[PDB]
Amino acid sequence: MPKRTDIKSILILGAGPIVIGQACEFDYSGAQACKALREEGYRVILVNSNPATIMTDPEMADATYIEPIHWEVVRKIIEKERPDAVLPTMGGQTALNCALELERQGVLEEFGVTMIGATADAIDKAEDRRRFDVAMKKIGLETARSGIAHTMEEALAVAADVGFPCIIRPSFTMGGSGGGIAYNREEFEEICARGLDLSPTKELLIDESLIGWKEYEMEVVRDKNDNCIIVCSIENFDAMGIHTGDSITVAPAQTLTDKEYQIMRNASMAVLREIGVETGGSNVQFAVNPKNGRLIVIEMNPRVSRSSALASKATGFPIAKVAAKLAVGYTLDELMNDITGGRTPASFEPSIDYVVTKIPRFNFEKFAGANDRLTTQMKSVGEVMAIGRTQQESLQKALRGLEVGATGFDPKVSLDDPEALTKIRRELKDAGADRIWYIADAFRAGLSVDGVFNLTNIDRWFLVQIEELVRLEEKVAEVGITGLNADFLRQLKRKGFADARLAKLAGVREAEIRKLRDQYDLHPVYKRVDTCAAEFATDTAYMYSTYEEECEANPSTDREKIMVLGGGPNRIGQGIEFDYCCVHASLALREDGYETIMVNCNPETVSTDYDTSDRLYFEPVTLEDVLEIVRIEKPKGVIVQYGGQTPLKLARALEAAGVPVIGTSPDAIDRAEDRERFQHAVERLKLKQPANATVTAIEMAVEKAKEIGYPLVVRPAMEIVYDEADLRRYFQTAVLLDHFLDDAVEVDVDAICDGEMVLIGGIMEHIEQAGVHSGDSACSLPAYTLSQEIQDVMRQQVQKLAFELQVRGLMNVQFAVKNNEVYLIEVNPRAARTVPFVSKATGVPLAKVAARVMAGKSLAEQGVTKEVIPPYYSVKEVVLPFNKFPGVDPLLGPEMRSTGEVMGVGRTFAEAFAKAQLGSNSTMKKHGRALLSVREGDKERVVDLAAKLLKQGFELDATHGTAIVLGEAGINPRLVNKVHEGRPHIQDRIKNGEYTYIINTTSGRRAIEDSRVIRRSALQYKVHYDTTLNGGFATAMALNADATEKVISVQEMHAQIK
Amino acid sequence: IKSALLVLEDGTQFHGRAIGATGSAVGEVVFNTSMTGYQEILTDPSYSRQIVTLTYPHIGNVGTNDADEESSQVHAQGLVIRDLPLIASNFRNTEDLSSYLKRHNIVAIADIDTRKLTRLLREKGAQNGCIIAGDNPDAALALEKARAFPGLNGMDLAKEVTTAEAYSWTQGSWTLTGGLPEAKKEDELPFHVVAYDFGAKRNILRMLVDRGCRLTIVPAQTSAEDVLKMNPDGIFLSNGPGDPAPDDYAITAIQKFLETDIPVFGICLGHQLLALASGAKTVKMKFGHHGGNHPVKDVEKNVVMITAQNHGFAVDEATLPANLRVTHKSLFDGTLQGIHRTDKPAFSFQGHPEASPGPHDAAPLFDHFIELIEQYRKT
Ligand SMILES: Nc1ncnc2c1ncn2[C@@H]1O[C@H](COP(=O)(O)OP(=O)(O)O)[C@@H](O)[C@H]1O
Ligand SMILES: Nc1ncnc2c1ncn2[C@@H]1O[C@H](COP(=O)(O)OP(=O)(O)O)[C@@H](O)[C@H]1O
Ligand SMILES: O=c1ccn([C@@H]2O[C@H](COP(=O)(O)O)[C@@H](O)[C@H]2O)c(=O)[nH]1
Ligand SMILES: CC[N+](CC)(CC)CC
Ligand SMILES: NCCC[C@H](N)C(=O)O
Ligand SMILES: [Cl-]
Ligand SMILES: [Cl-]
Ligand SMILES: [Cl-]
Ligand SMILES: [Cl-]
Ligand SMILES: [Cl-]
Ligand SMILES: [K+]
Ligand SMILES: [K+]
Ligand SMILES: [K+]
Ligand SMILES: [K+]
Ligand SMILES: [K+]
Ligand SMILES: [Mn+2]
Ligand SMILES: [Mn+2]
Ligand SMILES: [Mn+2]
Repeated sequence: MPKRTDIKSILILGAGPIVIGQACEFDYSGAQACKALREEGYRVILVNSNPATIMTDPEMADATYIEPIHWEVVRKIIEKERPDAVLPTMGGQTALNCALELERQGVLEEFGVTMIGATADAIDKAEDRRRFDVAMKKIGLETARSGIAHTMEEALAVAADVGFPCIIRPSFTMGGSGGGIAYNREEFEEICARGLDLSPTKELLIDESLIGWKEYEMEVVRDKNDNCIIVCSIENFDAMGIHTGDSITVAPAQTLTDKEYQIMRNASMAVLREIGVETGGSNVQFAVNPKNGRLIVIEMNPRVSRSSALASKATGFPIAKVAAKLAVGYTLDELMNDITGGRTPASFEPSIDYVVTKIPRFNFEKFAGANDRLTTQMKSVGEVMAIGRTQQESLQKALRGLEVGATGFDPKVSLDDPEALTKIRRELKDAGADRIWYIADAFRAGLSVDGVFNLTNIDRWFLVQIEELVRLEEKVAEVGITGLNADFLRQLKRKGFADARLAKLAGVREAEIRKLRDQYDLHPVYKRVDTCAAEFATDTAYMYSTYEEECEANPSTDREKIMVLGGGPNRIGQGIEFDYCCVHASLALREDGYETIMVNCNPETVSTDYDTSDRLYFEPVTLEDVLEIVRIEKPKGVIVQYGGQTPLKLARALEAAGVPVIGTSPDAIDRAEDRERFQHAVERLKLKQPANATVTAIEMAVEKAKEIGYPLVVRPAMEIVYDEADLRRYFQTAVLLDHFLDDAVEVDVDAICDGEMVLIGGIMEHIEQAGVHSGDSACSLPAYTLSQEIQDVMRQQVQKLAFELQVRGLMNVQFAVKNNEVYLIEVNPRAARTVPFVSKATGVPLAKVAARVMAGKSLAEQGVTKEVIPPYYSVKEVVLPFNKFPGVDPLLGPEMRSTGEVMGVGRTFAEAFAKAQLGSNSTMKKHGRALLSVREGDKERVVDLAAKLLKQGFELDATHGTAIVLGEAGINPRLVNKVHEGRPHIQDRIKNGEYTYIINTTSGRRAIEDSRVIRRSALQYKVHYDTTLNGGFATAMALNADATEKVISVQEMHAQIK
Repeated sequence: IKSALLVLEDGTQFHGRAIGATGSAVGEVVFNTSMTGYQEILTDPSYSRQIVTLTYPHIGNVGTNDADEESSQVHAQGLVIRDLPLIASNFRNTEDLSSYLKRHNIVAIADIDTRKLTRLLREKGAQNGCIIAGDNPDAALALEKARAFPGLNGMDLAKEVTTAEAYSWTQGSWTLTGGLPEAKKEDELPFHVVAYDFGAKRNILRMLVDRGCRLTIVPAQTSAEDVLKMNPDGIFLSNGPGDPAPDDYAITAIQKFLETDIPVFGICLGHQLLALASGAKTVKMKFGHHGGNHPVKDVEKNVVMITAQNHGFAVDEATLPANLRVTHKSLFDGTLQGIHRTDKPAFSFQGHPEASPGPHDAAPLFDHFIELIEQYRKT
């Protein structure tokens, strides 16, 4: 049937802030969904607390809500928008969770909201692990031997039955959240206690081990006519026991005979039919015993996911757009296939003539106390994808596109290290983020494919391939650059070797290999993605490079082209925010008439959606790869300022090679990035900067340190040293030296320079003081405590800096305010991660404006010349991944660790902040008992905070010194023992639920290591805690507001702007 | 360095590596999109005289095995692939693809831009080609052989593949657990189907057995008369290479079965036969349908099935006699896929309901057949 008529308005549940296991893929999907439904003339209403999403762009939907994704808030939204239907399968687990709670709370009933795409029962059928196990048995599909548990005692009994190691999987969770592999009872109780508490339904499934079996996934789509298709099959490179999301995976499957594939295909379908998914897609997971083909069903996810996004990129079949259309009565046969020019229908199974590879991206270096072995709970922060004509080609391209500095299989251990085999061994047997390199090392060190197999359980089909590449590398190394004849090189390029890796082996510069290629006329050709293995033509330009004969790029001679370079995989600090900018550059320029060409390889993003640009090169963002594109595209300009560090870092070399970089110059960029260069300009401008020094030696430092004055910011991993004694200490464990600006307000300012005038995009005042990374700070726009006079001072320094640095497009400047004095922290001459937030807040699409600027259209010409100061407050707050790494001290500091952010909109700062806090998933309560344990320098201001809490009705506890100060001011908290002091102590109290709120501030490395237990416990037991007094106050203010009281749309917000 | 070369009528040359027999092969070149199932494909008689190109780069990942053979031998003239994996990795593997090609004496080339090739064929249609694998392949020779090629167009291929003597089949379908089962005992199958071997895929037989048939395989040229004499519960027209001439013997015989009330069912070639024999017209297709992801709509129930295709000729829908009703159409190109005799208990399907390889979506076509069969015996 055609579109549903009994439906007019639809509410789409967004995924919320980015976290490990629930990332950008939902922005990609939510956007596709918005696009699809608006295309079909529906009235779209959506909710997403994450402001850095293309999905919340005002022009994307009818009624956009950037509000905390809480059932009571959504309730207000429903109540206010009266949606006919609700689509809950495009927002990750957050969306499924909310839909069912809404359901549970009777809200859907109350406003007569019909659930589409998937039903409430279908969702539960899939999400409730016991129910899922029961459905499988009903359809004769086999599942691992397992047991349900609702308590630790129950749990222990199942373990008794399945033995160790056993797998623990919570109901109503994904990304492995709350689960793990228990090798022992001690491990067992820990994960169990963790999952029971995390499970929305407080339930676990405990299974016998299948660690080592092959792992597979299938992406399915089903329509109301019962039509059913397999969109893509995926074979995991890493075996069962390492979560799909933390695994290297490829498409399509590689080691299954047709017979086995059909059986898996059939089951897949059977699974959707049984769960009840009738109008949409789903991911079905399996385990296969390589020894006998024995098939086991693991799970099914009744929604779009990270694999669906990868599958959509992999094949060119837009799963979510299609599914959104299915949720409204269309059938597959009625829809056309996008990339095949609409010539063929959406009812068919794709066929691909290439190999797709996905490699997850980790950030273990940012979490030192964390367990870094790969398991069933995801730990990756992002992923990269690559396409090649062969698996080798595909694999190596992904490696060089991973952004971890590899150029392919770079060595991890020395050939001559006597202990090398033991290290390798361990890395193979117990996988970490570096396993892939270690496999190559293994082969260099003499272990056999069977030895590797035995330790890794990685199918030999893959292993042999890596081995052959190592063997090739050895020859390169033997013959050197002289043996790099054309036949040979060509061979090498065909296997995906990078010019950079070859250079290393031959001991020459990368540019030498590149030059070599030019001589030989050895360049790649471009193939197009088309979903049908070339069986039909395509009018879409979605391409990847490969070393073959025929090229399908067919660039235009026609228009002026503009190239936008993506950021590659997302990582902490290099998130979706830069992607958003990228997307906007392309949307604005395109609209303006340019031919837009995107270069990116992040499968999760809107940037790699073929609809976002005129041309898409799904390639590693590297010098080699970009040059090749420029080579044949001959663009008018290239933008390197919107994708984060990745492209920024190629700026000079691109220019050096003749690329037409537009906007702020590579040199300009360096002036600001280079400390020295930067320090001179400040000087030249007569601006204030913190005293600093560049020390070489320890003793040098101590002296110079005396010069600068403690505390000190030691930027080589950053540290805050407080005293001489502190200095050495660091040194041991251990160079810029800067005076740390204590008790200062940190500010961010985003702006645009066109050479003619400067546009202040936004002045953001951080809640957390300077010393807590801006990326991990909550912030307000407009400033909530900074004087207009002081703000005026910053605006001026920004203008002076802009002109002086020669900015052209976006810029970001960070200041510190101490004693009514402005200090410069840094200048980032490109798009910053606050950009999207500023855009949403103020209604000005800074990224679009600045791209226009970069392309030639001045600020005056566009009509964007005056700074917007909205009539409401906007507060951004972050989300931290500490919960994924329990051994890490969940404390803020000068290094960035958050993964995502949310935005709160309010009539007052207090309201904004309360919305942001809630949306951040805070467990804060308006009542109870608060714990106060503060550092010396906070002891003074804590009194006021203690009073405010008292005024709210909280009871108080305090540690010794804090109690003393409180006592003197007239406040007598109940005293609590420090762990070492006796019983009961904090830990006991926290573990017993005595507190609903904790304020614990600490200064000084040792005192930090000492107080570790408070923060760790606080997190483990879900109690809201603040680690800064500033944050404490903000929280206090919020107690006076009610986040659920009022909601407003983005369109509405924008409308109040004068 | 073991060279191999492929040359198209058009003169387009593909240089790569030999991975099969030494020598040459000439044939119509076609492309198959099947990501899995290369063994079953290679062993399909329908491929007789054809040079097979697979779109999926890595061919041979799982080796080979006897169970995965659709016929008694390799029917493909040659094999064109992009990459031959270093190893075969699958519990079912009994011999690596290269060795198998050798054993069967197949000329095969790897390492060529199959995508280029594919696009050429799609765009400019099917072409004859020649592969040459050896020490110093001669391109002009190759070119020469290509050009010289008579081609399929006006060739009786089925006669070439059909069985010399008639025989009995009573073996059913493979199972992961049991594998290929022991042939059943005549007295174990209810029905008795007579199957015309126009170069029949073994899975077709197996899946008929599965439904309770006991078969009797017969040569292509067998007379309706001789047939009738057996007292068949059902008459089955197998798949096979090329297309029948309105001229030939089977037509004639088919016509005679259609005068009777016996149930008739054809697959692929079988389908074309039924259509000709009914007064329909067949056409050669630009490049045809070869792959396993083909959407086919049952117009009668408005439902879609993903199927296994392998055909170069098709039944012209516009020239269909009024006694032939359209039952299915391709969702890719709208070409005719299924037909049923308004007046008789006869029907056919262009695709391969037996898959092998391929999706199982169309298996039910068999069922209608049994129905028919059962109702015929009722009378
Ligand atoms: N019985 C098992 N033995 C070993 N590994 C398993 C087993 N069951 C699942 N796994 C592993 O745990 C991962 C997470 O399980 P899954 O059911 O997919 O949970 P989630 O819904 O959180 O993704 C799987 O991708 C797989 O690697
Ligand atoms: N001299 C300083 N005084 C106080 N805080 C500072 C100082 N230098 C840096 N910081 C803190 O360190 C964080 C990171 O410093 P920054 O130089 O901006 O590094 P990055 O390149 O990571 O942005 C800042 O956001 C701020 O909280
Ligand atoms: O076992 C503990 C508990 C707390 N603290 C730290 O001491 C301060 C509070 O203790 P007091 O000053 O109230 O005595 C905080 O900075 C807290 O981090 C410790 O060093 N050790
Ligand atoms: C994975 C996202 N959450 C579960 C739905 C945990 C932070 C949202 C609260
Ligand atoms: N804006 C950062 C999050 C604050 C966290 N509650 C902490 O105080 O550590
Ligand atoms: Cl909720
Ligand atoms: Cl979750
Ligand atoms: Cl087993
Ligand atoms: Cl060589
Ligand atoms: Cl940890
Ligand atoms: K079971
Ligand atoms: K895995
Ligand atoms: K699930
Ligand atoms: K800060
Ligand atoms: K070649
Ligand atoms: Mn899941
Ligand atoms: Mn999973
Ligand atoms: Mn900074």
